[PDB]
Amino acid sequence: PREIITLQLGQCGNQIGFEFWKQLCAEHGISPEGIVEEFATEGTDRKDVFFYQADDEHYIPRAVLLDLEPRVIHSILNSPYANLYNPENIYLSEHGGGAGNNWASGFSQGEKIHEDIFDIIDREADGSDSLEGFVLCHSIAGGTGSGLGSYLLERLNDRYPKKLVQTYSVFPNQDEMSHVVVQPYNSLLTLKRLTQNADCVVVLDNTALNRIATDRLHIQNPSFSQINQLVSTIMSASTTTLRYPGYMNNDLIGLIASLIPTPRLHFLMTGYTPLTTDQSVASVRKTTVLDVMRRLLQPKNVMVSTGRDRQTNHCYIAILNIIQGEVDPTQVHKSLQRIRERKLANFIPWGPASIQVALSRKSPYLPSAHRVSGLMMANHTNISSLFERTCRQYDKLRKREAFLEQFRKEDIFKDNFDELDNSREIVQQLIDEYHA
Amino acid sequence: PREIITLQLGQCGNQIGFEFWKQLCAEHGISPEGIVEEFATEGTDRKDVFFYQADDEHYIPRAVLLDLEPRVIHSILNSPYANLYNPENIYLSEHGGGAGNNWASGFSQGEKIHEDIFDIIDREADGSDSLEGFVLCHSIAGGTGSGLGSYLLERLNDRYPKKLVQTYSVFPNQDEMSHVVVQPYNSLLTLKRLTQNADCVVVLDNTALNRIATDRLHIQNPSFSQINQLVSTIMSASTTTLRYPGYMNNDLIGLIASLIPTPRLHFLMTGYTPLTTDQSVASVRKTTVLDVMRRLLQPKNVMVSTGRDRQTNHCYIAILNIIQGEVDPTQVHKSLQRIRERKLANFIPWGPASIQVALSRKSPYLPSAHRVSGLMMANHTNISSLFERTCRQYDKLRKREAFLEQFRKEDIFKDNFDELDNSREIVQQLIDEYHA
Amino acid sequence: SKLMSVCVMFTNCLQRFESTINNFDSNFSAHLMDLLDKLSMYSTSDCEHSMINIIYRLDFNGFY
Amino acid sequence: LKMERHFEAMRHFLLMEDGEFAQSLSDMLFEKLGSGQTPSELLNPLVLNSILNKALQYSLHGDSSLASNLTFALKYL
Repeated sequence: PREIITLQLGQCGNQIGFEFWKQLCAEHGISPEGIVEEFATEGTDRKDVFFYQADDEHYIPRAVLLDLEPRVIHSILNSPYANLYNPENIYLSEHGGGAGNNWASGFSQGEKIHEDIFDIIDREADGSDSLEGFVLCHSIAGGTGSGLGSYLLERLNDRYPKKLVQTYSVFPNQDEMSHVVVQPYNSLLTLKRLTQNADCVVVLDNTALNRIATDRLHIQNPSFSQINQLVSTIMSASTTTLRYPGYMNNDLIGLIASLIPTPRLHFLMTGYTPLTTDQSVASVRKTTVLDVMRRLLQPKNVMVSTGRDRQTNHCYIAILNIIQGEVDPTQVHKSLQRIRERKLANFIPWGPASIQVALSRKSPYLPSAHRVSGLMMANHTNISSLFERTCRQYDKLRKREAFLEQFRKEDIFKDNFDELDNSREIVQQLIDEYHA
Repeated sequence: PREIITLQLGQCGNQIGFEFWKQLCAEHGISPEGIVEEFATEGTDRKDVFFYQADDEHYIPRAVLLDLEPRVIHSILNSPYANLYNPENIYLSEHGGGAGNNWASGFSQGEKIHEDIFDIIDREADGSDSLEGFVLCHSIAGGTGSGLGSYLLERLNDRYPKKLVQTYSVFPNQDEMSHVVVQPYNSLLTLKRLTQNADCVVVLDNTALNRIATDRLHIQNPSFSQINQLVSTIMSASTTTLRYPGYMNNDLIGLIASLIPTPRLHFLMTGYTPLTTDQSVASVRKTTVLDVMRRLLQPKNVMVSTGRDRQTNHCYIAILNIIQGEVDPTQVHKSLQRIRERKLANFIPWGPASIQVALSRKSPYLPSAHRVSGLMMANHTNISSLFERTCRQYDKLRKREAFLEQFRKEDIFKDNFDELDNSREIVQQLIDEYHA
Repeated sequence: SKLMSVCVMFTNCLQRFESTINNFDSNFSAHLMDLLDKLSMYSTSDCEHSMINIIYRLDFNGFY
Repeated sequence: LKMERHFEAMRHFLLMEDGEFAQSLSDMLFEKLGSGQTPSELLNPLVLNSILNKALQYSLHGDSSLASNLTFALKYL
């Protein structure tokens, strides 16, 4: 019916998808090894849209996880949520990889394991006779997720041409350049494949993570154990119309169709306010829906590093405001009434704009059926500031003679560096041209 | 809508604005860290006119506080009212300044921190699309509030030309000249900026403070802890038409428009009678409004050091008499009936005068809904006696060779002393010419 | 029926694998004039209570 | 009847003693600026009856229970 195959790949893409499947059992009322609660069918009306359909009421995840590093998968099998995963769909015990840290490693390893990489991931494709598409849950940081992920964006474009492609990709961190220095090279090589060899992306910045991780979360030493908490909730938040029973844009080709203006303009800004557990003691007094979307357009919950004074000459075109759970829908048109009076979104002068609001009932659970949740999927034309940030860090590195002799020994014979530079400037010029 | 940004600045301007925000929570029925009372919306019909508008029913103050001395801000964070203030709007922890005591220090420090001083205070400007104006809650005493405050009166005049400017500035003390001796220099340099680079001021004398501080308050050793009690009440008294729901002159550009005769004549005399707590036991017998404005024009509550025998050749032009709370409005026209019979205000012989009276309901509180309050905003032409007092102390100091070699080493190359002297005499001559 | 015909006109030129784009633009302006005539028909309804207030909020939502 | 609550509601929007509505009327007086230079379409009551309902939420006062008691009729002169 609407079966999606997630493509978890890389050192960071496997960990953000590990707790994504772990989030799904707590809201479906199911255990990874059994069914102890009856809340799975009376409370939740649809479960076989991301999981594989049941053979013994055991909803297998439709997931594949490949990585060159064996460290990310050795921290999985000792956890009690790995018995839900199957040891025959992806790998058996003692799976390995390369050495290995290179963008050209996984780019060259795709055609030497070409027979095996297109054998076991295609067995899940013909399980349903109407496949939705493929989401590449991969990474941009490092050479593991960026090297091999650029290969599958090409060969799955023609072997599966009538399928939706759209990824939840995480952006790397640009604070210092000591541990990694190959960061401007492997990022722009995948970013070219994300626009012409891929339809849509969902950007997730790393410098904007610790802006939120010290905002309300109150940590002193930033660890990697907090990167899975902001990411796994908004992943399950994006499929609330798709997993839980909704009516309009209840498919993944429903939501993405109403937000993309044009190809190579698909970078969607994400926002999510409620992350604090001591808000729970004051939501008993009928906290309404009239105050939760006034702060979405206000740049506080954003996960995109952008300029603060560059929003006057940029214009919103498509903005999504997803409320979940208890909505009190007699005032949801009242919340959309107050949008035109502030004009917090700059509107495009050539065409109409749209503020789309939708709702779906959440899990039968006490932290879910009590507190209001707001998921934002914006589309603003100030996203070229990240593309100006990455390009200015790209041409400055090529004048310092950095990784021009250390990178072209394997499988690179011609200069494909300006092939990425002009196509990035094509994106940056057509964005500003789009508001005439 | 009607959002005003207060510019608290200097050693004395930060302390008089600290209890000004602390006064506002006791009358709005709110706590600086929470909302425990429901009296904030049923009793008070408007709260988002000085505070920032709410995101979690947390009314953030629209305040900025800069000072060279870190002593005034280190006595803030240990008080429980500092959590209402934000540590990202103005400064984070461990903010500092100069050494420092000079008028030329802050006058030269404005263009070296020119990038940062016009960055974070402009973020609160575009929060509302219709900004009211700017009030400079600064000081004249010392070189801290007078040195840097003269710079923002110039660069905010053209960058924000369509905004109201009007300040509640405190005058320094002229009793002896031992601890400070630079008092005639830094005062007249700011007083020139208060007339041509500023529209209106609200004068607050220091020698008239201890006239009232020993009148009914009964202290033996005058401390600085009493200077915030007379000042913070009349600040909140001046916005009772603006904060609480009124009808006429309910804006700050409403009150100041009906009192200023002409530019460079804007020095308003202030009066406020009720400051005694043992009056409360006899206000239960319907103390009326017919006796509270007979003593306003009588020179007893004034905060301006002026001559007692100089009121016969001077004439009132505009006088404001603000009653608050319980008014009994069936006799408020009866109180204005008795004004023409005494003629306690000398009227200008060239044009008409005006005795404007207005009312607004006070806070739902027992010391506020029981005792009558009278706020005076006079405008009398005997205010040149202070300008004759400051000028006679200015030219006498320049003949004693005082601070002519100790003041012109930094950023002063020409004699700008008579540039302040003639413009002060222009004010003093046009005041006496104004009654033809 | 005019709105359904343009999407029938759309889905055949996407079915193929010149002249079709000006046929789309002429049919685009044709239904734009009819929805503006439909926009006046909502506002000339009865000069009455909230059934004109509901359909007004249809009309401003289609405008921005 | 609950008449005293309706009595207070008439005072706030006809007698103008909660002056936030009549201050917002000055902004509606800041939308005319001399007469006549305004459209004569039938959309002229359609967008002008709205902006007075939108002006009450602009001052953040009152529910929609008394807001049904206020209506605006644009006369023609």
